[PDB]
Amino acid sequence: DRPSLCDLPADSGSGTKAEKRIYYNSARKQCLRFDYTGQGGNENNFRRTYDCARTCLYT
Repeated sequence: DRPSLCDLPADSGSGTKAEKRIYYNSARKQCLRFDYTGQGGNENNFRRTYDCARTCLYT
């Protein structure tokens, strides 16, 4: 099975920018794009789709 961070929601955070990041959506079982503000947020936040896939889909 997958680590508990995979269950966290997408969190845009508290910062002043916008950049593309990837999160694992538990309800869809997919790694999807979100808007990250550059600060704050949670560990379900990947710069590379591949890293979300290895962490939350399957090793």
